[PDB]
Amino acid sequence: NNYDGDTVTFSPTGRLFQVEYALEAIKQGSVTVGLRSNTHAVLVALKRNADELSSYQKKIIKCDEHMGLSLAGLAPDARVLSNYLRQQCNYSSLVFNRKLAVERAGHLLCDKAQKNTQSYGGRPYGVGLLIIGYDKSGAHLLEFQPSGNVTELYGTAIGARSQGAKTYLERTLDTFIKIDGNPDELIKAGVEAISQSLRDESLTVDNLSIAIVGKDTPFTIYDGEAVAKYI
Amino acid sequence: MDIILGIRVQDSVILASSKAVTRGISVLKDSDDKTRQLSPHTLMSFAGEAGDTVQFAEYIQANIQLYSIREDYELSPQAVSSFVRQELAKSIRSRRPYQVNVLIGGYDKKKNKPELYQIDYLGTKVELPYGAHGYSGFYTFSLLDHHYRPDMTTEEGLDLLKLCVQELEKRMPMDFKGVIVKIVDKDGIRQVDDF
Amino acid sequence: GSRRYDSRTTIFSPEGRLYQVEYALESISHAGTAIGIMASDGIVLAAERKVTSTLLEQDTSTEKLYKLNDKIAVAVAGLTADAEILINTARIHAQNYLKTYNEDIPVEILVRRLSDIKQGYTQHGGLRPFGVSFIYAGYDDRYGYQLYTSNPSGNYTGWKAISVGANTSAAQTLLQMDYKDDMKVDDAIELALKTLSKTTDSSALTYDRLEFATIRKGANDGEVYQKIFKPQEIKDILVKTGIT
Amino acid sequence: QFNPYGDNGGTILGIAGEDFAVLAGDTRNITDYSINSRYEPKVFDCGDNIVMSANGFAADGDALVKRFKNSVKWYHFDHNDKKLSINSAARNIQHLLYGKRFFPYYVHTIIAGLDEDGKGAVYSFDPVGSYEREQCRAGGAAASLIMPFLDNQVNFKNQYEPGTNGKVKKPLKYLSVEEVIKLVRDSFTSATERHIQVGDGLEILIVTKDGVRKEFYELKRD
Amino acid sequence: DRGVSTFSPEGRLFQVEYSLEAIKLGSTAIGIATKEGVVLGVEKRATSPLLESDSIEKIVEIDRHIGCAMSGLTADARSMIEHARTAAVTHNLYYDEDINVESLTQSVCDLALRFGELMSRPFGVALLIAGHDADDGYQLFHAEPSGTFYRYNAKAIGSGSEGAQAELLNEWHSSLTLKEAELLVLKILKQVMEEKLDENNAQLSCITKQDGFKIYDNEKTAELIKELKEKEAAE
Amino acid sequence: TTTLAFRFQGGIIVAVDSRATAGNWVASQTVKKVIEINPFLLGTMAGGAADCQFWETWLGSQCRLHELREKERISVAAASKILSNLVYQYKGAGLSMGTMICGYTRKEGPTIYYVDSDGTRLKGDIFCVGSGQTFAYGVLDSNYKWDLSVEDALYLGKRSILAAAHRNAYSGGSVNLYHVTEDGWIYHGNHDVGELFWKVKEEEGSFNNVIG
Amino acid sequence: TQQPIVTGTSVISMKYDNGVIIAADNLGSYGSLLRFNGVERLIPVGDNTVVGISGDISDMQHIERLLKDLVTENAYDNPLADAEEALEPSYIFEYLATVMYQRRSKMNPLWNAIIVAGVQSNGDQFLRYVNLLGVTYSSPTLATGFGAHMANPLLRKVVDRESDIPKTTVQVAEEAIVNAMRVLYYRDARSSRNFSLAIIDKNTGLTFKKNLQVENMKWDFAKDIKGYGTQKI
Amino acid sequence: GYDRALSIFSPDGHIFQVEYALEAVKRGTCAVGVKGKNCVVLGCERRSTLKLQDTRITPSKVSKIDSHVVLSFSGLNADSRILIEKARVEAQSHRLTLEDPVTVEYLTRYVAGVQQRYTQSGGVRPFGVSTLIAGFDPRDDEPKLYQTEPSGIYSSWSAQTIGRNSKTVREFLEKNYDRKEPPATVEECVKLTVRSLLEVVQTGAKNIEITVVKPDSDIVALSSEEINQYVTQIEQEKQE
Ligand SMILES: *[C@@](C)(CO)[C@](*)(O)[C@H](CC(C)C)NC(=O)[C@H](Cc1ccccc1)NC(=O)[C@H](CC(C)C)NC(=O)[C@H](CCc1ccccc1)NC(=O)CN1CCOCC1
Ligand SMILES: [Mg+2]
Repeated sequence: NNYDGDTVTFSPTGRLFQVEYALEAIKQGSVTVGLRSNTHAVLVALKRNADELSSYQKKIIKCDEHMGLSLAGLAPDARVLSNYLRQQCNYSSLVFNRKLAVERAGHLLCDKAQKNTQSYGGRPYGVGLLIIGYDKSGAHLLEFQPSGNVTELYGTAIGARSQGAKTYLERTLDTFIKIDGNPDELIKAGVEAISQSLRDESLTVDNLSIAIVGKDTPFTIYDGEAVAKYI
Repeated sequence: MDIILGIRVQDSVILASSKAVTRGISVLKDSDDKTRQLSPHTLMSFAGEAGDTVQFAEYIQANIQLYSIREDYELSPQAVSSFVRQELAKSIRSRRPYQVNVLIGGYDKKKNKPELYQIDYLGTKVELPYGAHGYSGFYTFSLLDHHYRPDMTTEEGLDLLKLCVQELEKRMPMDFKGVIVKIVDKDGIRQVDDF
Repeated sequence: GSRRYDSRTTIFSPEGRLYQVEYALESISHAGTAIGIMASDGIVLAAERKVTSTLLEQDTSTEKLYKLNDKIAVAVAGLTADAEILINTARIHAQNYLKTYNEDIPVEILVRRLSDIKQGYTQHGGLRPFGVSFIYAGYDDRYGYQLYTSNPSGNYTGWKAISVGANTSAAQTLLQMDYKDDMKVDDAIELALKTLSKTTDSSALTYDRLEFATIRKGANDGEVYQKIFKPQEIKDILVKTGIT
Repeated sequence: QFNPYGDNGGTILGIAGEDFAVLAGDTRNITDYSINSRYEPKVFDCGDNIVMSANGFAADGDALVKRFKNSVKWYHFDHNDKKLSINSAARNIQHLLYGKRFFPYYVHTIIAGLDEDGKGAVYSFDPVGSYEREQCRAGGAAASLIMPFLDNQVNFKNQYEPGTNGKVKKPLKYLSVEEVIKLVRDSFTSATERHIQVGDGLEILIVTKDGVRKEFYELKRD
Repeated sequence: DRGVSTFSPEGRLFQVEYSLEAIKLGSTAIGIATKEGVVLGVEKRATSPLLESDSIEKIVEIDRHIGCAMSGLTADARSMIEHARTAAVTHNLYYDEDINVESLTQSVCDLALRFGELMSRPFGVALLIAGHDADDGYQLFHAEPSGTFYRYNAKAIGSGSEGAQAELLNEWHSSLTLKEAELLVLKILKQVMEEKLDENNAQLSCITKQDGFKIYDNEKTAELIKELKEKEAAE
Repeated sequence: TTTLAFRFQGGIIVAVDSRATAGNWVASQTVKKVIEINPFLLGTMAGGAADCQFWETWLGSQCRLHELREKERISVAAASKILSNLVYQYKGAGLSMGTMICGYTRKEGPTIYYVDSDGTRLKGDIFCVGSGQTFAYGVLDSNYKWDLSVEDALYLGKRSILAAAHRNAYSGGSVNLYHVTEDGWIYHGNHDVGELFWKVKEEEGSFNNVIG
Repeated sequence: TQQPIVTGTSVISMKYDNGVIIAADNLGSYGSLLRFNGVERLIPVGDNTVVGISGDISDMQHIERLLKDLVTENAYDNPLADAEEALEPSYIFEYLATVMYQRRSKMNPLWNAIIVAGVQSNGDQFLRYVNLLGVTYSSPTLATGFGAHMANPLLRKVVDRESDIPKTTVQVAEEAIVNAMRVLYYRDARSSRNFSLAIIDKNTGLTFKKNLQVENMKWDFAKDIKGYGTQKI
Repeated sequence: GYDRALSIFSPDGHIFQVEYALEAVKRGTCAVGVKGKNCVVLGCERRSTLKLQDTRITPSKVSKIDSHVVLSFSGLNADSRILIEKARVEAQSHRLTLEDPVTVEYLTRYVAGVQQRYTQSGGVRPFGVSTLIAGFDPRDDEPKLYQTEPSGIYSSWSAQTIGRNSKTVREFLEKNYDRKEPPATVEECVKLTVRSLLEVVQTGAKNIEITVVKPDSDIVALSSEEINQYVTQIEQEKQE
């Protein structure tokens, strides 16, 4: 009310309203799902269009050969954060000849988002990210929120009606976690998960967006006729 | 760049500047005009380091032309020469100084008098009846000391100038390919085409 | 952040006016009146000191009339402290010009630069404008005797006779009535004092409440002299015109 | 006074065929009269069917290759995984080199691959970025030994058709991958014989539309 | 007052949303993409009859293979075009090749959100960026001040956009010829324009692989306008 | 290097050799010393290969940005001055460039500008640039007339490079010919000195110093 | 622009079937003065890497601090700091190689020659060299300074190429290293008798041996040598 | 540095600071530009509440940017000086690098670009100025007349007016100016310009300024008597 003019102001109950309004931008964004087993990690994203004449907004971005994310909310903010991740992954490779740990990737994003919530003039990032990767400790899935909070998960979902997919994964947890050495089945579980967040619309060939990374699989994105298999 | 001469007579200033542009063992050009018009009644000749000469001349030209537009008024030769000197005086203590020597021949319309200023790359200004830069002066000064008179006409000044060029063509080691002569008077600046 | 406390000094009103410039002019309208009158053989500067106290040291005082160089002077109306900032800048600018061209600065060039500084404070920087209006009196070999005025907007204009400060409306009407083009300095001196005497908010105009100056070619042969009047000299000129 | 440059020796060689290109280089690394390594590769697969070698001062050579490899990576990120053509790579490398015009990379750079018509391509660079496409180029310590031999055997220079009174030149033709590797091996054994900084091993990278293949051969170790 | 980079309770940037209202006040601009080329057309909208309409430059070249149309506060587009042209030429210098249309659009859209308390406010202009490259062929992009860009088969921006977009929805198909697209822009422009459409108050342009980006002459467009009227009366 | 360009009745002839050296080591015989900036503008290269190659391709980018911004092809004067002002910024840094900006516009007509790395910019009708410039001058000047035909002018430019290619050790390889007209530049082929010398010797009867 | 003041001489090393061996004497020379005798020039990083350093000792101590800080930084927010995400020899080397080249490129080098010896997580032997110029190379045997001239020839007789590595045991490899250190003591005027030796094995781990001495030296033949030519007495 | 975003969007999509800058232009004295067949004429109003003025030294309303281009304006007088100075500097800079004087379009585009920059730069307000820029391109005889405004938009005009009561004089020009046949001579062009100002001005004494620009840097300002002759001629023809 009187405490939402900028990010530098606390409310009387200790809330940061600009951060909460940034969180609100994610809820309006199109649904995207993340889940992993022990061998692979999968991103599934429902892309959104302006109208039938327009293209479908690309949700998934590659950060390195072993890491990438999906976005929900302000796409330009995802571009800034993904670019930062690309540089950090790259710095780790050039300087230390070392693939960046997915956990450090999350710590770096957390700290970058945080600085924007404590200083005057700036604004919080208006996007949520689901980071997947495969590093020296196996497969990983992270959930980034622009408040700064990063959380490692077996599976999750963000965006509009994400609660449906999140409930499904909470039920299916014991099943999909053990899908080891089988990419197509892990994707199927992710495609069935995102289907629980659909209303009136269904998954078409230029609507669905899938990405995967794993043990002997570089981070690769599937769009167009390459996802027709999973419909 | 080598030979630039200046002679102030009764009612005009005459500048003579060599036409040769030499690089190494090759005369690249024999029709080079080593001068810029700073204003309708002010002319500046120049000589020195390659590149610096033209870059400096045009920079001054732009500044004087800017002043003329702003004030709708022509700066006096004295004022222009003081501006030029200050620029060179700044330059000599810069990271890379302009290695350019200039003569400024102008006609002051308020005083109705011709004026010749000699300024070297250090920012050393002097008003003179006749001037020269480089090795030219080692011949022409003594020659002009003898033959020059303050009440001479423009035509007498041109004959006096011919006497300088002839001496330079006789005793100078390098072939400077003749000179372009320009006259500055009450009616402005004009070029002598046959010299 | 700090946005909360920003007055926004350099913005337009809905009517297209600059708030701070208008309010600075309102401030100047309460300042002691200053009059400039340009004659064919010189310029007169006359200014009324702001409600003088009897214990004020009058002879070693300078409130209204300042010297910029040997050929140019100014009469001030508004905040004196603001004026002195601008005066020192103007003095330096005149010396920069002399150093560069070996010639005394033309009056308009000095006025334009000083007015450009004022303009800057109205368009950028977020600072309040200078609450000062000047009357420039000066001479050069191009235009001869010249009178200008500048105000907080940074706009300047040339005049034959002009007033700034308090009661300019009444003062300008009186000047417009009695001024003529073939006027002499001595006549202009009389007009300046008569105008102040009528427009003043004081009971009677006296020597101790005035500053006076002339810029004549009254020196020996083709050269300009600046005369900042002494208290006794103002006392004499006030008697000579029959005001006291 | 500290001297920021050094000479790591070695020599490299690029030959272009009709539908292939090779980039060879010896594996010896030296300083002064000492051998640092008998097997230190300096010919690298940089992705997008581009092979590269920057011979001379190895520290600068490694830095350049490292920066170009990174340039390829970011080219994919910024331009929707578009394949970096050999001509585009060459121009990019010019800017990398010329970027340090006043503190140069002390290397002779050669890249090899296929052009956009599928034909074999070799580009060579001087230390400050001047580049040129050629059928043939040797670089490094023994370049002065190998290059004239390549002019004679690859481009058939000074060779005329027998009995034509030195009037008809020997006609230009593409060489097979088998014939090119013969010339590379003979070039390096000859250079090994007469140049002290060349020897130990020969590593050849062959580029076709199918990918990047490697071949290794022993050289004299004296 | 309030911060420039402030979020509303709904989760949108106030200034970005307000700039979108300014774009709705702008003159109409329509783009249609086909397999034979991309067509760009604009409403000039001269404020007075004394204004020389040919000086109204709302269609602009970025490179030989990329063109651009604008709508909204058109003065704001100048620095966007300048950046686009430099980006296009700079890439050619670095890589000895034409730059992808998408990459060019992305470079322009990176400027968009570089505002706050960088420039003082978002751009008040939307751009239709049309071009061709070897990889993705003929393309049309809509670049907004939000920093977002969508690819479109056909797109209208400006005051008559929602009406024109609904019309483009029905009329567009994947087998449109270049000539058919030209007439379709003129048809839809004439519908949404206030004043009557002619060669002086409307401008056409196109980009083809062969001839590159070309702004049509008033003589060429006048014939297409005449061809359009005859075809509508013919049934 | 040896390069030249001269103005005549039928426009401009531009001729260059193709050799590149590193000391006494002949590094290349097939270098392109003419840069095609646009259909009406050419640039010649002499001195530091990288310096010339890099900055003249950069010049082409600047000339392109001009015609996008101004909707008009850049003048030869303005093009040459972009380059001269650029190298002047680097004066003393050690750039080595001897260039000629040759082209045609409506307002200027056929125009040649000499531009070098120490800041010199000269308009003129005839220039020869490079270590072999003097050898080219000798043949060019002694045979030059304004009223040369396009055929004779092309040959004289070719013959002048050949002369320098022969006498100067740091020039050779092949001759590249260009002809600039009101309609733009026209390429007139690559001519290898290996065959050209003997062809010229036999047909012309010149080069009697050489063992035939 | 520097000049080295207090210096350390040769660092020598080689690969063997299960790991690597590295050695360096304990001397800190001050020109011709053999100033400091308790200087440790082998610095372990974790339980899988040993960095041997020669050249300027002040710069060596700076590098020690960097490596020490690298271990600290790696532990931050890293639950697997003593397991999968522990510092590898390849990470440590690339870091140093980056620093060495950056410093030479700023015309202010770390005046050192460095050999990073260790064993990777997958069991592979790691041995690589880097110096003040940022020059890097790897070989079955590596040595710095006089070691390059005298030790390498001896160590290469044991492991002359890659295929000789599996055939070389830790006993044979250590014997050659210890022999090389003796030869360096005979012939290098800035060497000492006291030295340290480190073995990094993929099975037995890191074994750090301090206070070793050169022994079994041949000096007896010196008594027979009289004069410089003719002299009989 | 002062960073505040003064020019910003409002809910309805307007930038009030730019629109309020237009109100300042609307307050300013009237300025008119009319281009004939071989010339351009710039007419300017001068308000007559200021007597005892010195017209020798008072800044003229029309300013020369170069020998071939002129600039008049309406709005804040102090603001105009900054644009004029920048334009004059750019004119000399263009001659220095391109070796050719600016085109009228280029000079306009520059001035318009400066005005635009001040509408989305932090810490500054827009210029309260609209300009009429007129002249002839080098080696060209086609007349050029351009207008700029605070927002930064610019465009070419056959004839145009700006300032106070400009809508009245624009109404006049819209019916009196023929595109097919512009003023064939200098006299015709000046007369139409004076006529248009007489719809608004008051008296045709020392209130109207006229500046005529012709090809090849031929610019001249008319005196009082010269202008008064047009005023006397128009009034006599009016009484009919
Ligand atoms: C005639 C041939 C006279 O030179 C022409 O002027 C040609 C002009 C054409 C090529 C544009 N000029 C040259 O061939 C030019 C001559 C030259 C050499 C050095 C400085 C100035 C002028 N040659 C070069 O520039 C060569 C071209 C290479 C061989 C393709 N380049 C070099 O010599 C380079 C780079 C020189 C350099 C300049 C500035 C900073 C750093 C370096 N140097 C080497 O290649 C060094 N060297 C070669 C032999 O192996 C050891 C390393
Ligand atoms: Mg050998």
